[PDB]
Amino acid sequence: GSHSLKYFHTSVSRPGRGEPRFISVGYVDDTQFVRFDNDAASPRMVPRAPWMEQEGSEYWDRETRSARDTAQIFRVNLRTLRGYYNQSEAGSHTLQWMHGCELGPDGRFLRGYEQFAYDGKDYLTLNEDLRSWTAVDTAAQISEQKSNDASEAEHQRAYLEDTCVEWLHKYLEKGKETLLHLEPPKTHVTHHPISDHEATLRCWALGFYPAEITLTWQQDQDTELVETRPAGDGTFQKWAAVVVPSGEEQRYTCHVQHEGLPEPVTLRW
Amino acid sequence: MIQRTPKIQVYSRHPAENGKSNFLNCYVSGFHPSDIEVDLLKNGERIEKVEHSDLSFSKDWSFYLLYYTEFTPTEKDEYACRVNHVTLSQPKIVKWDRDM
Amino acid sequence: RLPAKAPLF
Repeated sequence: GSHSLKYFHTSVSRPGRGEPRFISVGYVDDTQFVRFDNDAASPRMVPRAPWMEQEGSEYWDRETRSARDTAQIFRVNLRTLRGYYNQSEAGSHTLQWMHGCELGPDGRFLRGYEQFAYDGKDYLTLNEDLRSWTAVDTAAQISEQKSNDASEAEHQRAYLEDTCVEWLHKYLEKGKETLLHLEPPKTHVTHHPISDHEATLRCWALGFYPAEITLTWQQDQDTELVETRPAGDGTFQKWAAVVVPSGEEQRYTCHVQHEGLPEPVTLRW
Repeated sequence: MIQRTPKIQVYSRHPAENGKSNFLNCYVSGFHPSDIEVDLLKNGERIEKVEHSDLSFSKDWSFYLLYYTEFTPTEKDEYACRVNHVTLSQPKIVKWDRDM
Repeated sequence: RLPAKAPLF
């Protein structure tokens, strides 16, 4: 199937304390493999997946230099955007960066993205053609014009289409024993009577990888879904519940769709 | 400024069975700004050595974090998650329901 | 790998 290499950066200003906190996490599909956190004496990029621990010191030195450069840039940017919007330094503000590339089933480049946000709202967005930037606020257009002059879209497009793909393949090779392994969910249906008239049927899906899944209730009313949640060991969990009249429990089936299942699964209590 | 209130889920890594080893999880998601307080509770008292995942965020820019620790469920013991955020007027307690 | 730098705004 498809694969992706995604990074998420967060910088939060500390009004009177000098340097902002800067945290960067990297993902391959739904598996985290690296981390950079500037809340340290001598901050470095470290491995967060076991298949990354044979990586050499030249790799970690450069990622550390890139992470430190990025954090310095973000600190200046927090100072400039506070000026753009006429904000006081009494408050703490946030600057986030998400970018990634994804492959298709054929192993070749399918899509890349890159987006910036200030205090949780779209600040600067790389357009789907990877050729131009878009700003929503009037102040953000100041940054857009800086980046249009500097041909920033051309630098970012080169990273996404060539560099990100070449290193995503390298990670898939280094960790394929566990990254290319599909884990189908363990599914069962439970029953808890609310009253004499109605009972609850809850459809469980546990211990599956990747996170993408679909749970549907169907009758031969409204469904309550929960957000897919991490188990803590790299797999995910989810369930879907529906309230049904007592005595008609056998009429309702649960449908489960997941990439690890040879075919979709149907369940009855 | 955008502020988002946190979603909270309390649940076990494995299906709960009295006397068997397991992991207690508190998952906080959909909150903004990132600064948050999370504590796991056992009969109301705070568990000492709880670890948490590295900060990251969803497509809509809201942050999520997993807090976890080892524990042993029994019929009588109650576990909970204590979360405080700027969006909350007071810290929220979510009790652990082994059937959810 | 990480991009080398981020744009100055």
